[PDB]
Amino acid sequence: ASEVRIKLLLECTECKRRNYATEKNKRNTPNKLELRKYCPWCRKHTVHREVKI
Amino acid sequence: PKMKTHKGAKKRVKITASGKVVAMKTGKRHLNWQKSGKEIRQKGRKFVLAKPEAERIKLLLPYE
RNA sequence: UGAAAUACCACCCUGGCGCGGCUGGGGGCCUAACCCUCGGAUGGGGGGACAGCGCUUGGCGGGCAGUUUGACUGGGGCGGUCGCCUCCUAAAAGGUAACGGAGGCGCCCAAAGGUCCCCUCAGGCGGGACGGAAAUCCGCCGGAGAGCGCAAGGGUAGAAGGGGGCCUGACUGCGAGGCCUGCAAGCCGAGCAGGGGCGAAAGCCGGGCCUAGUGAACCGGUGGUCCCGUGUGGAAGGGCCAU
RNA sequence: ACCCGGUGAAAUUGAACUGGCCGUGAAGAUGCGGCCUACCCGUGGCAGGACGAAAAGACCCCGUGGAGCUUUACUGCAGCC
RNA sequence: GUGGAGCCUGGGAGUGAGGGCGCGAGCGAUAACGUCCGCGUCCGAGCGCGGGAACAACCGAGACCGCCAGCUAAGGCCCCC
RNA sequence: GCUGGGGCUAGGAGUGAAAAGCUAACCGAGCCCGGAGAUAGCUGGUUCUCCCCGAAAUGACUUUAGGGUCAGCCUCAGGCG
RNA sequence: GUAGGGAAACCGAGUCCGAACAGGGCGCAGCGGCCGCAAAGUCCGCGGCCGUGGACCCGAAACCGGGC
RNA sequence: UGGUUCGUGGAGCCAUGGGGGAAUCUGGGCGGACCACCGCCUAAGGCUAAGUACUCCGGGUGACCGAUAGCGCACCAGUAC
RNA sequence: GGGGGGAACCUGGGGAACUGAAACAUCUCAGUACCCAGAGGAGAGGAAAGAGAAAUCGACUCCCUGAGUAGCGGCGAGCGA
Ligand SMILES: [Mg+2]
Ligand SMILES: [Mg+2]
Ligand SMILES: [Mg+2]
Ligand SMILES: [Mg+2]
Ligand SMILES: [Mg+2]
Ligand SMILES: [Mg+2]
Ligand SMILES: [Mg+2]
Ligand SMILES: [Mg+2]
Ligand SMILES: [Mg+2]
Ligand SMILES: [Mg+2]
Ligand SMILES: [Mg+2]
Ligand SMILES: [Mg+2]
Ligand SMILES: [Mg+2]
Ligand SMILES: [Mg+2]
Ligand SMILES: [Mg+2]
Ligand SMILES: [Mg+2]
Ligand SMILES: [Mg+2]
Ligand SMILES: [Mg+2]
Ligand SMILES: [Mg+2]
Ligand SMILES: [Mg+2]
Ligand SMILES: [Mg+2]
Ligand SMILES: [Mg+2]
Ligand SMILES: [Mg+2]
Ligand SMILES: [Mg+2]
Ligand SMILES: [Mg+2]
Ligand SMILES: [Mg+2]
Ligand SMILES: [Mg+2]
Ligand SMILES: [Mg+2]
Ligand SMILES: [Mg+2]
Ligand SMILES: [Mg+2]
Ligand SMILES: [Mg+2]
Ligand SMILES: [Mg+2]
Ligand SMILES: [Mg+2]
Ligand SMILES: [Mg+2]
Ligand SMILES: [Mg+2]
Ligand SMILES: [Mg+2]
Ligand SMILES: [Mg+2]
Ligand SMILES: [Mg+2]
Ligand SMILES: [Mg+2]
Ligand SMILES: [Mg+2]
Ligand SMILES: [Mg+2]
Ligand SMILES: [Mg+2]
Ligand SMILES: [Mg+2]
Ligand SMILES: [Mg+2]
Ligand SMILES: [Mg+2]
Ligand SMILES: [Mg+2]
Ligand SMILES: [Mg+2]
Ligand SMILES: [Mg+2]
Ligand SMILES: [Mg+2]
Ligand SMILES: [Mg+2]
Ligand SMILES: [Mg+2]
Ligand SMILES: [Mg+2]
Ligand SMILES: [Mg+2]
Ligand SMILES: [Mg+2]
Ligand SMILES: [Mg+2]
Ligand SMILES: [Mg+2]
Ligand SMILES: [Mg+2]
Ligand SMILES: [Mg+2]
Ligand SMILES: [Mg+2]
Ligand SMILES: [Mg+2]
Ligand SMILES: [Mg+2]
Ligand SMILES: [Mg+2]
Ligand SMILES: [Mg+2]
Ligand SMILES: [Mg+2]
Ligand SMILES: [Mg+2]
Ligand SMILES: [Mg+2]
Ligand SMILES: [Mg+2]
Ligand SMILES: [Mg+2]
Ligand SMILES: [Mg+2]
Ligand SMILES: [Mg+2]
Ligand SMILES: [Mg+2]
Ligand SMILES: [Mg+2]
Ligand SMILES: [Mg+2]
Ligand SMILES: [Mg+2]
Ligand SMILES: [Mg+2]
Ligand SMILES: [Mg+2]
Ligand SMILES: [Mg+2]
Ligand SMILES: [Mg+2]
Ligand SMILES: [Mg+2]
Ligand SMILES: [Mg+2]
Ligand SMILES: [Mg+2]
Ligand SMILES: [Mg+2]
Ligand SMILES: [Mg+2]
Ligand SMILES: [Mg+2]
Ligand SMILES: [Mg+2]
Ligand SMILES: [Mg+2]
Ligand SMILES: [Mg+2]
Ligand SMILES: [Mg+2]
Ligand SMILES: [Mg+2]
Ligand SMILES: [Mg+2]
Ligand SMILES: [Mg+2]
Ligand SMILES: [Mg+2]
Ligand SMILES: [Mg+2]
Ligand SMILES: [Mg+2]
Ligand SMILES: [Mg+2]
Ligand SMILES: [Mg+2]
Ligand SMILES: [Mg+2]
Ligand SMILES: [Mg+2]
Ligand SMILES: [Mg+2]
Ligand SMILES: [Mg+2]
Ligand SMILES: [Mg+2]
Ligand SMILES: [Mg+2]
Ligand SMILES: [Mg+2]
Ligand SMILES: [Mg+2]
Ligand SMILES: [Mg+2]
Ligand SMILES: [Mg+2]
Ligand SMILES: [Mg+2]
Ligand SMILES: [Mg+2]
Ligand SMILES: [Mg+2]
Ligand SMILES: [Mg+2]
Ligand SMILES: [Mg+2]
Ligand SMILES: [Mg+2]
Ligand SMILES: [Mg+2]
Ligand SMILES: [Mg+2]
Ligand SMILES: [Mg+2]
Ligand SMILES: [Mg+2]
Ligand SMILES: [Mg+2]
Ligand SMILES: [Mg+2]
Ligand SMILES: [Mg+2]
Ligand SMILES: [Mg+2]
Ligand SMILES: [Mg+2]
Ligand SMILES: [Mg+2]
Ligand SMILES: [Mg+2]
Ligand SMILES: [Mg+2]
Ligand SMILES: [Mg+2]
Ligand SMILES: [Mg+2]
Ligand SMILES: [Mg+2]
Ligand SMILES: [Mg+2]
Ligand SMILES: [Mg+2]
Ligand SMILES: [Mg+2]
Ligand SMILES: [Mg+2]
Ligand SMILES: [Mg+2]
Ligand SMILES: [Mg+2]
Ligand SMILES: [Mg+2]
Ligand SMILES: [Mg+2]
Ligand SMILES: [Mg+2]
Ligand SMILES: [Mg+2]
Ligand SMILES: [Mg+2]
Ligand SMILES: [Mg+2]
Ligand SMILES: [Mg+2]
Ligand SMILES: [Mg+2]
Ligand SMILES: [Mg+2]
Ligand SMILES: [Mg+2]
Ligand SMILES: [Mg+2]
Ligand SMILES: [Mg+2]
Ligand SMILES: [Mg+2]
Ligand SMILES: [Mg+2]
Ligand SMILES: [Mg+2]
Ligand SMILES: [Mg+2]
Ligand SMILES: [Mg+2]
Ligand SMILES: [Mg+2]
Ligand SMILES: [Mg+2]
Ligand SMILES: [Mg+2]
Ligand SMILES: [Mg+2]
Ligand SMILES: [Mg+2]
Ligand SMILES: [Mg+2]
Ligand SMILES: [Mg+2]
Ligand SMILES: [Mg+2]
Ligand SMILES: [Mg+2]
Ligand SMILES: [Mg+2]
Ligand SMILES: [Mg+2]
Ligand SMILES: [Mg+2]
Ligand SMILES: [Mg+2]
Ligand SMILES: [Mg+2]
Ligand SMILES: [Mg+2]
Ligand SMILES: [Mg+2]
Ligand SMILES: [Mg+2]
Ligand SMILES: [Mg+2]
Ligand SMILES: [Mg+2]
Ligand SMILES: [Mg+2]
Ligand SMILES: [Mg+2]
Ligand SMILES: [Mg+2]
Ligand SMILES: [Mg+2]
Ligand SMILES: [Mg+2]
Ligand SMILES: [Mg+2]
Ligand SMILES: [Mg+2]
Ligand SMILES: [Mg+2]
Ligand SMILES: [Mg+2]
Ligand SMILES: [Mg+2]
Ligand SMILES: [Mg+2]
Ligand SMILES: [Mg+2]
Ligand SMILES: [Mg+2]
Ligand SMILES: [Mg+2]
Ligand SMILES: [Mg+2]
Ligand SMILES: [Mg+2]
Ligand SMILES: [Mg+2]
Ligand SMILES: [Mg+2]
Ligand SMILES: [Mg+2]
Ligand SMILES: [Mg+2]
Ligand SMILES: [Mg+2]
Ligand SMILES: [Mg+2]
Ligand SMILES: [Mg+2]
Ligand SMILES: [Mg+2]
Ligand SMILES: [Mg+2]
Ligand SMILES: [Mg+2]
Ligand SMILES: [Mg+2]
Ligand SMILES: [Mg+2]
Ligand SMILES: [Mg+2]
Ligand SMILES: [Mg+2]
Ligand SMILES: [Mg+2]
Ligand SMILES: [Mg+2]
Ligand SMILES: [Mg+2]
Ligand SMILES: [Mg+2]
Ligand SMILES: [Mg+2]
Ligand SMILES: [Mg+2]
Ligand SMILES: [Mg+2]
Ligand SMILES: [Mg+2]
Ligand SMILES: [Mg+2]
Ligand SMILES: [Mg+2]
Ligand SMILES: [Mg+2]
Ligand SMILES: [Mg+2]
Ligand SMILES: [Mg+2]
Ligand SMILES: [Mg+2]
Ligand SMILES: [Mg+2]
Ligand SMILES: [Mg+2]
Ligand SMILES: [Mg+2]
Ligand SMILES: [Mg+2]
Ligand SMILES: [Mg+2]
Ligand SMILES: [Mg+2]
Ligand SMILES: [Mg+2]
Ligand SMILES: [Mg+2]
Ligand SMILES: [Mg+2]
Ligand SMILES: [Mg+2]
Ligand SMILES: [Mg+2]
Ligand SMILES: [Mg+2]
Ligand SMILES: [Mg+2]
Ligand SMILES: [Mg+2]
Ligand SMILES: [Zn+2]
Repeated sequence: ASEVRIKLLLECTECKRRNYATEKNKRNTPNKLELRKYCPWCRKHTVHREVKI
Repeated sequence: PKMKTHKGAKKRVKITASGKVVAMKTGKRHLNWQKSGKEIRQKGRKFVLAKPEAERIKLLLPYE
């Protein structure tokens, strides 16, 4: 991690809970991450979005 | 004068039915973003303190 | 007639004016609080609502107070060093010191991750416009000396290397059994369940060929949960999960 | 200072029946080995040795010991604004 | 393989300055009664005994007590002996 | 200038023609009593007898290094066998 | 002491995590002939060690109070 | 600001140095910020035995001392010095 | 009527430090030591503007217990209703 390589949380888009922490490079990957993840709240995979740590 | 219960021990540790000493796994207070899920999960359990260390803690808890 | 239309009475705005209340800031003056002073004192004179003094605000402050000012070390200081990785020393299991010999780390990658499919190197000789020792092309030889983000080592083409397609398993709930080990840590992990990815399938996938890329607890932040809530319902504040 | 009469201390002192050499030994031995030397006991003297005496090294280092002092060390207080 | 062997639970420690020697290395100078590791030993705690002139750790050997008995070990057998 | 008598100023205080001088024969902070049996991870000392066993001077960590905690190594009791 | 598990609400020979009837953590289960015997546990004594006290004894240099 | 277990904490309560500043039962304080409800209690005047502390003094009693002990003092001692 | 004395005890007004925290500042030691005032044979407190969950209790003081609980705490050492 660095000023450019940041930590971020992934929020389930259906129930709004942050379910995963991970990291990315914001120079290489400026758009907010969107990833399908398993939401344990929703009990199903859900598109999760990068939301600020 | 009577012994006093050590309050840091009472707050961190429990003596089980058979007198083992139990405490929360250390290591997920923070810096967790790069820890695997196997890691965070496993650190979420209680463990049983090593005998000589538990034996010491047990003596600080004279009235449990 | 425009959005709304005209005479006339209201309730209220835009801005401004003069009276007033109530006030904040400055300027002047006053005297009687308060201070000084005067043979004389229920008074005179001077300063004057300042100064002083109370409470409170922020500052300056070795004048003074309490202290702190690391360890290793062929004495101490000076210099150097302190955690982590790789090799050697290391006496063919493991481990093994010295201010012994050499180097690295404190990152990174949204692909540099998963899976399916396909492909194979460096180098040498020969041939080929610009074109060279080395750009790209053709032939032969060439088991790996190349590659594998970075140090070294181990590994490795019967791929871990190179290319593409679809993807997010860089899972959630766990976890038999072990490696290592004074503790606490660190490490590996089959399997089951949930919901997925790739594949016709067998199956693989709980990040990365591997070993560095890190930091216990305390205090606190944020999202969630809806567990406690000081007679009661809430609320304050906490717990719990995540960070 | 010395001798005789008078009075009469001190530090120090494990005990002592307390020699030299060459060696040895915790590395400088009267005390150990081998040798050499040496009858018993004093008095006046000398200071090489008894690592002589005195003083639990003052230098040096160590102790998460002290204290005086300094400052743009930390933190506070007086005082002043 | 029955040993002051081993394993398990518990009570009590002390130690956490080591040292010489042999062998294997590093450091040092193919120096040190040097230094730092490894395997082993001994002294430590066997400054008890024999040998090594004397001498913690070299050789011999693990001292329960007594004997004016015997055999040996290293080392010795000309005199000191 | 020296000096008698009578006075005043003191402990983070006095006093000082300044030496950290002097303040009742040791002043970089007087003496007495008290807190007080301060604290001392240091040095020293630790008292009858017999009998059995019998270490360590290492590893990890440590404002740690001549101190500790855990472990290793000793000992006792019970169990196992 | 006779119940534990859980941060807690709370449930209870279980309970906690969990969607789980999964897996796991932590837990739950005398001898002889109704008799006696033993025992959880607990009380008292004794001993070892530990904590708190000056805590095995002696020793600072210093610090602070009030006085002289 | 102090007191309380409460070290600023969600910090109430009791007390009060500063500022502001009421009401008389339809008044007021309290039940841990706050609000409601439900309760408890009546501030800003005073006194009040006993049960409690102590031991200069008197007495009783010791698995207390016995002249280096026991009080500093058995004695003409808070004396001599 | 006061004044001054009285060994401890008592209330009130002031109030340290060593030390502990294996350094230290908050914290601790401790509202202790000590100074001061005041009482008295005791002193203090005392007749709810209490407690705090019981639809309860019923001044105060003192002992046992509640309880090293609740809590407080560089959530350290410790402190402790
Ligand atoms: Mg944690
Ligand atoms: Mg932490
Ligand atoms: Mg957390
Ligand atoms: Mg947190
Ligand atoms: Mg990773
Ligand atoms: Mg890690
Ligand atoms: Mg993972
Ligand atoms: Mg994760
Ligand atoms: Mg209890
Ligand atoms: Mg219990
Ligand atoms: Mg004027
Ligand atoms: Mg005037
Ligand atoms: Mg005037
Ligand atoms: Mg004027
Ligand atoms: Mg003014
Ligand atoms: Mg005035
Ligand atoms: Mg103000
Ligand atoms: Mg101020
Ligand atoms: Mg200073
Ligand atoms: Mg300053
Ligand atoms: Mg101090
Ligand atoms: Mg410092
Ligand atoms: Mg420091
Ligand atoms: Mg200093
Ligand atoms: Mg330091
Ligand atoms: Mg040093
Ligand atoms: Mg040097
Ligand atoms: Mg050293
Ligand atoms: Mg050295
Ligand atoms: Mg040297
Ligand atoms: Mg040396
Ligand atoms: Mg230096
Ligand atoms: Mg070095
Ligand atoms: Mg590190
Ligand atoms: Mg090796
Ligand atoms: Mg090797
Ligand atoms: Mg090896
Ligand atoms: Mg080997
Ligand atoms: Mg091993
Ligand atoms: Mg690709
Ligand atoms: Mg790859
Ligand atoms: Mg791919
Ligand atoms: Mg080629
Ligand atoms: Mg060519
Ligand atoms: Mg050409
Ligand atoms: Mg070419
Ligand atoms: Mg290669
Ligand atoms: Mg590189
Ligand atoms: Mg698809
Ligand atoms: Mg396991
Ligand atoms: Mg382990
Ligand atoms: Mg599948
Ligand atoms: Mg599946
Ligand atoms: Mg398919
Ligand atoms: Mg798997
Ligand atoms: Mg990679
Ligand atoms: Mg990597
Ligand atoms: Mg802390
Ligand atoms: Mg800390
Ligand atoms: Mg917290
Ligand atoms: Mg409530
Ligand atoms: Mg609720
Ligand atoms: Mg309430
Ligand atoms: Mg309501
Ligand atoms: Mg409710
Ligand atoms: Mg609401
Ligand atoms: Mg909340
Ligand atoms: Mg919450
Ligand atoms: Mg958590
Ligand atoms: Mg979880
Ligand atoms: Mg004569
Ligand atoms: Mg004469
Ligand atoms: Mg003699
Ligand atoms: Mg003689
Ligand atoms: Mg010699
Ligand atoms: Mg000699
Ligand atoms: Mg002689
Ligand atoms: Mg002799
Ligand atoms: Mg001789
Ligand atoms: Mg002789
Ligand atoms: Mg001779
Ligand atoms: Mg003579
Ligand atoms: Mg002489
Ligand atoms: Mg001389
Ligand atoms: Mg001599
Ligand atoms: Mg001499
Ligand atoms: Mg001398
Ligand atoms: Mg001497
Ligand atoms: Mg001394
Ligand atoms: Mg000395
Ligand atoms: Mg010295
Ligand atoms: Mg000096
Ligand atoms: Mg020195
Ligand atoms: Mg020093
Ligand atoms: Mg230090
Ligand atoms: Mg130290
Ligand atoms: Mg110091
Ligand atoms: Mg000092
Ligand atoms: Mg001035
Ligand atoms: Mg046996
Ligand atoms: Mg044995
Ligand atoms: Mg043994
Ligand atoms: Mg044992
Ligand atoms: Mg014992
Ligand atoms: Mg020890
Ligand atoms: Mg020791
Ligand atoms: Mg040590
Ligand atoms: Mg040594
Ligand atoms: Mg050694
Ligand atoms: Mg040894
Ligand atoms: Mg050594
Ligand atoms: Mg050796
Ligand atoms: Mg040989
Ligand atoms: Mg050698
Ligand atoms: Mg070597
Ligand atoms: Mg040479
Ligand atoms: Mg020798
Ligand atoms: Mg040596
Ligand atoms: Mg040598
Ligand atoms: Mg050598
Ligand atoms: Mg050896
Ligand atoms: Mg010794
Ligand atoms: Mg021997
Ligand atoms: Mg031996
Ligand atoms: Mg011997
Ligand atoms: Mg001998
Ligand atoms: Mg002997
Ligand atoms: Mg011998
Ligand atoms: Mg001999
Ligand atoms: Mg002989
Ligand atoms: Mg006979
Ligand atoms: Mg024979
Ligand atoms: Mg022979
Ligand atoms: Mg011979
Ligand atoms: Mg002869
Ligand atoms: Mg005069
Ligand atoms: Mg005079
Ligand atoms: Mg005079
Ligand atoms: Mg004066
Ligand atoms: Mg004076
Ligand atoms: Mg005075
Ligand atoms: Mg002073
Ligand atoms: Mg000063
Ligand atoms: Mg002073
Ligand atoms: Mg002065
Ligand atoms: Mg003068
Ligand atoms: Mg000077
Ligand atoms: Mg005097
Ligand atoms: Mg003088
Ligand atoms: Mg001083
Ligand atoms: Mg004097
Ligand atoms: Mg006094
Ligand atoms: Mg004290
Ligand atoms: Mg003491
Ligand atoms: Mg000290
Ligand atoms: Mg003793
Ligand atoms: Mg033996
Ligand atoms: Mg050592
Ligand atoms: Mg060691
Ligand atoms: Mg380590
Ligand atoms: Mg450690
Ligand atoms: Mg030490
Ligand atoms: Mg131990
Ligand atoms: Mg053994
Ligand atoms: Mg046995
Ligand atoms: Mg279960
Ligand atoms: Mg089970
Ligand atoms: Mg019993
Ligand atoms: Mg113990
Ligand atoms: Mg005490
Ligand atoms: Mg004691
Ligand atoms: Mg003791
Ligand atoms: Mg003392
Ligand atoms: Mg002094
Ligand atoms: Mg001081
Ligand atoms: Mg001072
Ligand atoms: Mg004083
Ligand atoms: Mg004074
Ligand atoms: Mg207030
Ligand atoms: Mg307070
Ligand atoms: Mg708090
Ligand atoms: Mg409060
Ligand atoms: Mg007031
Ligand atoms: Mg009312
Ligand atoms: Mg009202
Ligand atoms: Mg009130
Ligand atoms: Mg109020
Ligand atoms: Mg209220
Ligand atoms: Mg109430
Ligand atoms: Mg009430
Ligand atoms: Mg009264
Ligand atoms: Mg009565
Ligand atoms: Mg009474
Ligand atoms: Mg009485
Ligand atoms: Mg009497
Ligand atoms: Mg008698
Ligand atoms: Mg007598
Ligand atoms: Mg006497
Ligand atoms: Mg007598
Ligand atoms: Mg008497
Ligand atoms: Mg007497
Ligand atoms: Mg007399
Ligand atoms: Mg009076
Ligand atoms: Mg009176
Ligand atoms: Mg008071
Ligand atoms: Mg007063
Ligand atoms: Mg006070
Ligand atoms: Mg007082
Ligand atoms: Mg003061
Ligand atoms: Mg202090
Ligand atoms: Mg003390
Ligand atoms: Mg302590
Ligand atoms: Mg301290
Ligand atoms: Mg200390
Ligand atoms: Mg210091
Ligand atoms: Mg302190
Ligand atoms: Mg203390
Ligand atoms: Mg206090
Ligand atoms: Mg007293
Ligand atoms: Mg009086
Ligand atoms: Mg009475
Ligand atoms: Mg009374
Ligand atoms: Mg009264
Ligand atoms: Mg009344
Ligand atoms: Mg209880
Ligand atoms: Mg704590
Ligand atoms: Mg207190
Ligand atoms: Zn969701």
